[PDB]
Amino acid sequence: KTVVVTTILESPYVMMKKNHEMLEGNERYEGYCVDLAAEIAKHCGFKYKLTIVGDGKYGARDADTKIWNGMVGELVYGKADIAIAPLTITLVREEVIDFSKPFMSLGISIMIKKGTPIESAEDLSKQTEIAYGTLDSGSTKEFFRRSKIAVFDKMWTYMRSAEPSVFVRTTAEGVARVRKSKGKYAYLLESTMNEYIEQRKPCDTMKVCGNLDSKGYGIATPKGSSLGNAVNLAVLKLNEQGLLDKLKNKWWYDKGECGS
Amino acid sequence: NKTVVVTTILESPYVMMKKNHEMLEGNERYEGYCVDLAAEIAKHCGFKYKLTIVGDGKYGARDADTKIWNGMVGELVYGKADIAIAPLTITLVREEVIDFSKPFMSLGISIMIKKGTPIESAEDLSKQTEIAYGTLDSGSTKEFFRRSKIAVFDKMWTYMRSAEPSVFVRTTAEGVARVRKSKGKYAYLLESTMNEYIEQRKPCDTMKVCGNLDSKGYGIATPKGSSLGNAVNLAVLKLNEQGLLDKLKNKWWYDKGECGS
Ligand SMILES: O=c1[nH]c2cc(C(F)(F)F)c(N3CCOCC3)cc2n(CP(=O)(O)O)c1=O
Ligand SMILES: O=c1[nH]c2cc(C(F)(F)F)c(N3CCOCC3)cc2n(CP(=O)(O)O)c1=O
Repeated sequence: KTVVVTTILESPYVMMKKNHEMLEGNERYEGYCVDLAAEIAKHCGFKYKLTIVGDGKYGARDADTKIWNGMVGELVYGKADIAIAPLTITLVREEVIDFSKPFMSLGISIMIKKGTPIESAEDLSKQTEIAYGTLDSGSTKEFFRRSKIAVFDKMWTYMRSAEPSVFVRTTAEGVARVRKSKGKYAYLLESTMNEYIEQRKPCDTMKVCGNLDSKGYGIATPKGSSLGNAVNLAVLKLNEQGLLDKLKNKWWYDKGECGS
Repeated sequence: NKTVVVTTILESPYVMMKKNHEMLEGNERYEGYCVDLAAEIAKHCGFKYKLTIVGDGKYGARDADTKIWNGMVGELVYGKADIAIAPLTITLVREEVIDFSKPFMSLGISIMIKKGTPIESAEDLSKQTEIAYGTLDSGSTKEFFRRSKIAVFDKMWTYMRSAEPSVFVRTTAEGVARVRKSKGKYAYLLESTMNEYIEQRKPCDTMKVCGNLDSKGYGIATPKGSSLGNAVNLAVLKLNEQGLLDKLKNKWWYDKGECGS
């Protein structure tokens, strides 16, 4: 009767403790979602084992083989009982697994060098002295390609033809580009990482407050699982108890390195 | 079993009477964000529906004396409605008795200031007293501060609970009026969605401070075991992913706003 939790290494959601080599079981891991799992299990009454998903992916269906990979696949195919991770609640995923209400709300956001006079996607869209881009693949790029909102379609039209390319191979390449470009590159990215990067040395980037869309991370369970319902009630309870915000403060801001 | 009874609530700009409503019948008497949302949900789920305004004008809570649900939640629980399509907050006590979709709008407690004022953050307010600040004298925003064990909010609560003259107001309109008339010495704490709305209202003298203090959601609600719950949830996700919910926010807040940029 031990519940198999699948999760994914993504700081500060799930991290290896520095001393993980000298620990066993669930004690090897720490982070926002490690704490969330313990609170969920307490409030629902279950024992559990943490596992890192074998392929390191969140979960998508291969168009050509119909096969889910990532944590979604592990749920669909019987390898784990629950996923506790910053796993985006999406239609195609909700067609095959069950999601709790979100424990975190987030969206696409703008990163600038600390000190840059920009304040919105609208600002970016109607000028050209500041370049801006996204990851060369994934949901943020797809959001701009797929979108029918003029401001963002304008940004996409600028991005898809910019020379030299305004796209980067990794989030880290993106952040570095903001840092070296003396205010002439802005990076578009998931908002929790923007905030996380804003709070650590070298303390030279800012998240622009307003987000460009609204998305959530939720706890995932296979369709018809007896757990989905209680787990969902737990997520709502923890939010209202302030626990979800406490953990965000714990893992993002309490050891912040930049004062503000 | 071939007309779906939608319960909702008169709350601007979610549901409103059209100017000429008396010359109209049925669902055409109404307009607004949730009226449009109801039309999209129905089209995507393939049902016909009738808008009805909740008899008691309430969202949903248990009576202190009888423990019986009032508001739209009650109309779902006790069989009077098939679906609630309204800015109904997703909460633990409500989700125990009815089902919610994933949120179609995300929001939180926010700060309102007079347009032109050196304040932003909850943290700033907690560190000073020149600028008084308060909430509605009842409801979820007040309960958030009273309940919070987070230091900055507990500081703000300890300030508000004893501040004299009272920083609490009897109505949303009284709070707004107090911001407008206090020359920057009064900030109001209220739901982010209404703050944004008030910002788009004449005489255009209030501003929403950007970052929120907590995170909630509004969802579509159905009675437990409804056949609709699953389809409605996927319809909500599709509408978010297609950009449709954001277009509706823009329509009823900024297009029909009185202050634009
Ligand atoms: O479920 C999903 N959850 C995700 C959660 C996050 C994070 F922010 F780390 F919490 C991220 N980060 C985006 C920025 O660089 C670091 C990784 C990607 C996610 N992806 C793939 P995407 O949606 O293509 O980005 C998913 O699929
Ligand atoms: O489900 C709920 N949805 C709510 C939606 C709204 C609005 F923003 F108008 F859409 C408001 N407004 C708060 C600001 O002044 C006007 C009314 C209250 C709501 N309440 C009561 P609360 O949570 O105690 O505030 C609920 O219970």
